Amino acid sequence: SGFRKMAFPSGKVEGCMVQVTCGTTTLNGLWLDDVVYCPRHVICTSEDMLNPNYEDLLIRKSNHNFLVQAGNVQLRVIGHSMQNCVLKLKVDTANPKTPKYKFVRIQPGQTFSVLACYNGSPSGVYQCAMRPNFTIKGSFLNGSCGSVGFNIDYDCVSFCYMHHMELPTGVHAGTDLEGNFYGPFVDRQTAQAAGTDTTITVNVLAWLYAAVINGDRWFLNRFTTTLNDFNLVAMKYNYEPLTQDHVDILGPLSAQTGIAVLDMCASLKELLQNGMNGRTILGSALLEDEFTPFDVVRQCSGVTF
Amino acid sequence: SGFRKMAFPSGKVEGCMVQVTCGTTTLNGLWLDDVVYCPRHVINYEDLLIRKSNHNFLVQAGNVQLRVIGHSMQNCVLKLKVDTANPKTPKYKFVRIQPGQTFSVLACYNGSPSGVYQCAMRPNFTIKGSFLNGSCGSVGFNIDYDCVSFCYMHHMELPTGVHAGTDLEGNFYGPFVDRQTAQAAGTDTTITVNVLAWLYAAVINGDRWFLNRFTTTLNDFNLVAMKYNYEPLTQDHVDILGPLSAQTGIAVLDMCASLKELLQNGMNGRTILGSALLEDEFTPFDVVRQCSGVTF
Ligand SMILES: CNC(=O)CN1Cc2ccc(Cl)cc2[C@@]2(CCN(c3cncc4ccccc34)C2=O)C1
Ligand SMILES: CNC(=O)CN1Cc2ccc(Cl)cc2[C@@]2(CCN(c3cncc4ccccc34)C2=O)C1
Ligand SMILES: [Cl-]
Repeated sequence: SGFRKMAFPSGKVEGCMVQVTCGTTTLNGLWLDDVVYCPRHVICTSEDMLNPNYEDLLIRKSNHNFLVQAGNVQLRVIGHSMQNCVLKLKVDTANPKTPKYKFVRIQPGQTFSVLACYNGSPSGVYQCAMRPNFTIKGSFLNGSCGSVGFNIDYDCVSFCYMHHMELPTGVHAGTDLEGNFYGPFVDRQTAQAAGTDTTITVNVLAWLYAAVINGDRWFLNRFTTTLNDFNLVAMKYNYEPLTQDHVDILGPLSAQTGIAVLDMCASLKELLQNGMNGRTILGSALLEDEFTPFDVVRQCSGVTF
Repeated sequence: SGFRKMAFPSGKVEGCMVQVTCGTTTLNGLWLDDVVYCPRHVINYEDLLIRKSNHNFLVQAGNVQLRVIGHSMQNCVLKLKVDTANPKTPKYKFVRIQPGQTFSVLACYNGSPSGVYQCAMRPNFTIKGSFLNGSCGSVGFNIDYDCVSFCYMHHMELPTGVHAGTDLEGNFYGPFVDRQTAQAAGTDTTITVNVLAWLYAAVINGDRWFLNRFTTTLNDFNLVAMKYNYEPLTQDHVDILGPLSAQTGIAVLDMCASLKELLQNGMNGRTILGSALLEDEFTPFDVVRQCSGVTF
């Protein structure tokens, strides 16, 4: 019993964190095999950030301009290249602690664990989701750039995020491990803001099924809804449109609890209209959207209470 | 910016988790040096233990079987002497925590870690964790510099869905026993010093809507707090909140008057750090560490 925001064990990722220093800038890098991946803005000064020409800044660099530190040992850089917004530093030593890994690009609504680091040293681990506006509500301070987001499936670490910047509203933006940003953001100090955020409907529904699995049914009603009528109401509360794909993905949870997806949708409609009236669902006074249908199946029991 | 419930990096603890099987029971063990620590319920425990031999205990570390060469009991924990010392043993201490203090839990099943989360020892000595059958022997810990302080070992789930366990010396937190009997968690209270710390964290992150021009005496605050099932705030708590009071410029009794108004009038459609409830599972030190960048 119980339902907590759970992160993956971070050990396999801790063994990859290194410190990258280029001139006056110091941030984090991910050491996998003989390559260290880090944000390309490590070659930038604060002035350069306004309109940086990365290609022109990088051509002026040699290998020995980059200092890589793994624990107390200095790694020697023997090559360097740029791939989108990520800098790839070829080092002389392969990481003996390299896990089985993949680089995956996630979609909004997907969750992942973040290992927050400063000076190549991990300080904390937390779970979060890629928001519909492509930002993450993280906890990052100056020096956390290069911190990574990941999932662990069996013994394989799937790297999905590298931290690059903080937006004016306090949210965070970054890239996949191939250097492609999530969202319409640039690694430039431009007037850029996160788009209006929305609630991840499929995730809220999954968490309502998790509450039913843990023995909470007070929010259920005798009503059903069409998918179209649900979306007209949901849009009014800044909820993401629920697609047929989302309904298909919610199938196993509907079968396990015996509550059809469109009947759970009718409960959500009523929850939005009424609020909770002094009640909580899984110890929360708000509707939680950072647990996917796959997270609920992973954490919750196969037997409903 | 941002404020999340953050756990310590679990790597140093992952390298210690093993699977312990004794007959029909399979739970988790903590392998430190040549000893494996696990709940004694894996087996009148003195009479049950005398009937067991070393080879009855099956210990698995990854894909390798560890050979048990000795066994002893210390309170509610079983200590299995094994043939191999753990090469991944970190610098460690066994510490007993007090209610209100927080820690990270590495939840395991079959000696394999599956997740990490942060939680607090409730005033009623239970933890609101996320544990399924097979999670017994999962451990709670803090990291300070390079030393892992083990503070909790999971034993059981109570009828309300909350969890109970021991320190690493086998002494239970709370009035619980390790057996099938009628036991329930006592009435719980809110950890006031922790709620105050989290209000200071909201001010640090730019949220001041809840502040007012008022102050309160410590006694008047406690009379109000006692009515909302809040733990009494002591002078020690006020002293511990000193650094956060100095950093934000808001006196502890000034922040207490903001909490008093939130308790009597609610939030009124407003949230604090994305929460519609007053959060009590961040200590004053957790707030300072998350808003400073302390690494391990
Ligand atoms: C908040 N931004 C700034 O003050 C200036 N920043 C412009 C800027 C523009 C583009 C890019 Cl790709 C990087 C950056 C910086 C690099 C570091 N960084 C940060 C990252 N994470 C969390 C932070 C928390 C506090 C302060 C800075 C943080 C940035 O946003 C710097
Ligand atoms: C809920 N408990 C029971 O039904 C009976 N339980 C008696 C019992 C008596 C003494 C002791 Cl020291 C342990 C125990 C059990 C052993 C495992 N365990 C559990 C622990 N965590 C999470 C669980 C989730 C679901 C079911 C069991 C869980 C217990 O409390 C089992
Ligand atoms: Cl995805």
